[PDB]
Amino acid sequence: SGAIYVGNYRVVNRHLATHNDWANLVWEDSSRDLLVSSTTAQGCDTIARCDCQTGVYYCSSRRKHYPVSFSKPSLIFVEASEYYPARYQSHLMLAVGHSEPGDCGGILRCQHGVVGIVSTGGNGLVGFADVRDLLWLDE
Ligand SMILES: C[C@@H]1CCCC[C@H]1OC(=O)N1CCC[C@H](C(N)=O)C1
Ligand SMILES: [Zn+2]
Repeated sequence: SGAIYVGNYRVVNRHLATHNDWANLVWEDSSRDLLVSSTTAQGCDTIARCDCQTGVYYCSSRRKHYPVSFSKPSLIFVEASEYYPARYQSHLMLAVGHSEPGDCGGILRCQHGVVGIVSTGGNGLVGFADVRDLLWLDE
């Protein structure tokens, strides 16, 4: 679990969104595993606007942060799960690292701010849904 709070927006994994996220929907994209909902309180986070390919992410299943090198956002095949059929997920960045069920929502950050959130795992890999291209989160 986990979310990004920026301005009057809450960014979560689409497959973990709650009834309240859907009742306050701003934007969602099943192909990216993202959903953004509106909040009444001002958020705690700032978004990176950069091309970093190294950063640090939080892994809840180990209660620790790990440094990673990750690929540029791309279209990657993701196997069928109880949340989605087998499909290509877009704007996804892979890295070698630990990720198990429950780790989705962990934040990946670089020196410029939040880069994205954990969205895929298994096989000694961790995949992150990029948010750096969503410029409207800042306004
Ligand atoms: C994080 C899990 C670790 C063990 C192996 C499976 C890993 O699950 C996943 O990669 N997904 C399940 C939830 C939905 C994700 C998505 N963005 O489509 C894909
Ligand atoms: Zn950066």
